Amino acid sequence: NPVMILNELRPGLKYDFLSESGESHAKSFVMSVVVDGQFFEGSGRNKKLAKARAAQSALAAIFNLHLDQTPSRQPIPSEGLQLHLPQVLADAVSRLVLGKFGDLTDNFSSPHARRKVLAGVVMTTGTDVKDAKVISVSTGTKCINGEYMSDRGLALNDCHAEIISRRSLLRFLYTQLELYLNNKDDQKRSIFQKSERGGFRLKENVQFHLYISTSPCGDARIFSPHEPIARGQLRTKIESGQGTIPVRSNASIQTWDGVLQGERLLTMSCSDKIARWNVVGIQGSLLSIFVEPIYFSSIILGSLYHGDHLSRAMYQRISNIEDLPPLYTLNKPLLSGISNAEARQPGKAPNFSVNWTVGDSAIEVINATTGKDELGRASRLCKHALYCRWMRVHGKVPSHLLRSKITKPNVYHESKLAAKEYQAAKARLFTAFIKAGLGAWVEKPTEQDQFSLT
Amino acid sequence: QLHLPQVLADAVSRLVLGKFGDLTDNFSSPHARRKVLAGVVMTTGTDVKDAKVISVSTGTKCINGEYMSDRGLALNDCHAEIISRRSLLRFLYTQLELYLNNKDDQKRSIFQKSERGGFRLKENVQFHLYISTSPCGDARIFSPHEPILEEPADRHPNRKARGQLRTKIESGQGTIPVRSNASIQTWDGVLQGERLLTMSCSDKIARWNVVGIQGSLLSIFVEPIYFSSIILGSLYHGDHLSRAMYQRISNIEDLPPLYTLNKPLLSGISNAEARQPGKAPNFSVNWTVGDSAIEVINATTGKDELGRASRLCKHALYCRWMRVHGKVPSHLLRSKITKPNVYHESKLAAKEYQAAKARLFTAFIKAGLGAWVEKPTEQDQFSL
RNA sequence: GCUCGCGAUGCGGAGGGCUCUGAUAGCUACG
Ligand SMILES: O=P(O)(O)O[C@H]1[C@H](OP(=O)(O)O)[C@@H](OP(=O)(O)O)[C@H](OP(=O)(O)O)[C@@H](OP(=O)(O)O)[C@H]1OP(=O)(O)O
Ligand SMILES: O=P(O)(O)O[C@H]1[C@H](OP(=O)(O)O)[C@@H](OP(=O)(O)O)[C@H](OP(=O)(O)O)[C@@H](OP(=O)(O)O)[C@H]1OP(=O)(O)O
Ligand SMILES: [Zn+2]
Ligand SMILES: [Zn+2]
Repeated sequence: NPVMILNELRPGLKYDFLSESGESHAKSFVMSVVVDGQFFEGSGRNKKLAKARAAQSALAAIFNLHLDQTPSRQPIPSEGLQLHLPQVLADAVSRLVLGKFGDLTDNFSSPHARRKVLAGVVMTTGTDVKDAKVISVSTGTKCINGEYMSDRGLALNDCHAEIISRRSLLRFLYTQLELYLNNKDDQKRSIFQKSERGGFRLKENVQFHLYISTSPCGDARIFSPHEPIARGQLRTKIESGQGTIPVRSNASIQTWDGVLQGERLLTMSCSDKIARWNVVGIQGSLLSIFVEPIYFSSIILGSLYHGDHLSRAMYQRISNIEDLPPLYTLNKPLLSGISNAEARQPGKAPNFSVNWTVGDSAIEVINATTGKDELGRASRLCKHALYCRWMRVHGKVPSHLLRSKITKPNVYHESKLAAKEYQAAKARLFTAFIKAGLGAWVEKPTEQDQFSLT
Repeated sequence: QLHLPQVLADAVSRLVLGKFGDLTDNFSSPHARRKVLAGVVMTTGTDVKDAKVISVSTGTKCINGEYMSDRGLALNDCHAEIISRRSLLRFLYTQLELYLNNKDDQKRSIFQKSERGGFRLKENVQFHLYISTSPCGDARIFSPHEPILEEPADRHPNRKARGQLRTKIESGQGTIPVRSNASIQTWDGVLQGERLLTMSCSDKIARWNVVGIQGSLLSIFVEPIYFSSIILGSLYHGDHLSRAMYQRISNIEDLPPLYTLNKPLLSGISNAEARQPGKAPNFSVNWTVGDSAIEVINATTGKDELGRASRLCKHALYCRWMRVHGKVPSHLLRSKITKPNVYHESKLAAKEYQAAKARLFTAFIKAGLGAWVEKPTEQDQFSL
């Protein structure tokens, strides 16, 4: 027990009750202790657990760590140890994401903070804790239903939270480029530099770290969390709320006018999409035609972390990949849970994907099941708007800086196909997953990318 | 003594009570704290003397969503009558191993080789289910209280909610209908807070009334075994129970042979079991005949108080099944279907039982009564 | 006979807070 040992070691101790929240199931408590002058805190649905986590924090800092379930450890990053310690980094990103989300919901008061899954991207420029800047914040645990998909790319396909935070990341990255391609003094303010290998790369020691409030659906979550000691397949999401199911690598694919008869559009799980990001980067197709591939250095799970299954889900299950294009590589980022893991909350999921990016005034609330915003308007994150920002970029970029020949863009899918190298790394990932025996990525019909800014 | 239904009813109630008290220090053990008793007794001849208690259990609760095991070590449903059947399965494997011990011993087993292949029950042996109350789902929900004998009976038999398959629902009161909009749960989804669905006990007892009570693994050895009577200690409503046990699905057809729509005797006792005051215990005790003493499982974890798996979980029973399998000649098998030694698959080797299950499933679907709700199949894939 | 909507009175597994009793294991002070 933590409070037992903490109150025998420093018996002259007094804990403090800060605030509460929620009602019914939803109820969250923060308790803060101060032992030897140093302050600590912890969180849980009842007061005794919040105090227990504060006591655990005090113990692990001042004295030492308690007898720990070893799967709750952390795989270290690919090449280096350069942003403080893994658990301290992870706790930092948890607090930062929660902080900005509080700001965006008027300190968790606003009706849109009633979320089931929180995700965020944070950016680190260096070792100092002061170089931390929250890049985007997102919630949501649902997806567009088939009959609300737009052939014009004005409706959001996948509103799962971590996905929405990646798309917000993309907005931030495009704006970073808009900053670079203006007053030529603003280029030292940018996050980018001109790549010697042509195009654009990132300044030294600019790291993006991913935080999800839970283990991402799909393969990273298929375990019994109360008994550690197992196939790694691909899974599609399901039309009924949250959850995923395996694929069949040999049968029959779908259509695009098929949400009107029987055999619908499946959407890939979040663990599979995050392995995708760990091979082809996070910039995606169009943005690759501008910048060198970008990967995350860390992944932080606020709950349901397990080192073995997370590791399998993020990179291990595609060890067998080879023939990686230049600048590409299978990304083995930092995996780490947190200390005060969030607790399960039985009940249905929201129909809303709220999102936000640094520089934006307020959040944006999307109806997940329709893929458009609360007032029927297309998002700032759907395919069409991202194409439009990328077109703003293509206009300003000198053509000798491009990473491929796309100086005549008309439609979305063709501009996508203009990334030879990227789509090559894609094809390598797909054959790596098939030859691994795990499945054939469900390719969404091309007919929703057949739009232009026309 | 050739019985009227009451007689046999009051008898089996008496027996299961007495056995329970014997196991719990004459109802003085702290493990006698219960809201729902339920047992199974055997008869071998119409005389109050030669008929004995196979199992007894207690419990009102089901496993938490995040505690379910991919190794078949946790117990999901511990409503007393579900646990009582699982105890009966333990007794059935013991009786098989008694047959398989030697030929002098075969004489005392309740099975015999059967003409169709495999084993069958000896004539004049049969089983009786007792429950202190009515099973959740369709035989209770509409009147969870005693019938006021002034009050006749259900005055809206034809409401669409009569006979619907309903599921227990995690962190929530009551038994929810299915609607044939029966989108099966996922594993990752349940871990992330989607609530865990478990078919209601009247639904399971209808299922045991079409496919027997031995499940698929045991059916690979034994012609299907059905209850003969269902005795309720309280809340007995004849019309609701008769609907929810067999009558719902009297539209069922094309059952595999030896399977049928078993319509057992339903009876209430003479004088009801009285409401137990206090909080409902979160544990469930279980006892099979020929056991040193009770076992006590925490309902919300599906494991005992020290975290060790139960003599009743999927895994324990798969081990029992494997013990008998290794001793049953390939000629005495009721299915010579080879399937890999992993739990889900081994179940699949029971072709006839899976057929009769599918027939029951469409019987419920076609009656307008919704479609069954399987567990995330990720649960049933393991080995030893 | 039902169905759907809206009321109303009731019936049937989670979470949180407090109060009291008992036992356990440590911890002090005291004579
Ligand atoms: O972040 P997501 O919601 O998962 O969206 C992605 C993203 O689509 P957009 O960038 O057009 O919004 C991919 O873009 P790229 O990585 O290629 O840049 C696209 O990839 P494809 O070009 O392979 O189609 C993929 O589509 P798919 O599902 O076919 O892999 C699609 O996923 P969703 O359809 O789930 O939104
Ligand atoms: O009703 P229970 O006593 O809880 O056990 C049953 C039993 O599974 P086990 O005997 O392996 O524990 C069923 O299997 P059979 O005995 O009929 O072969 C299984 O059904 P399936 O075989 O159709 O999977 C069903 O679960 P479900 O129907 O939801 O999958 C499961 O009941 P629980 O789900 O409540 O454990
Ligand atoms: Zn997801
Ligand atoms: Zn029940």
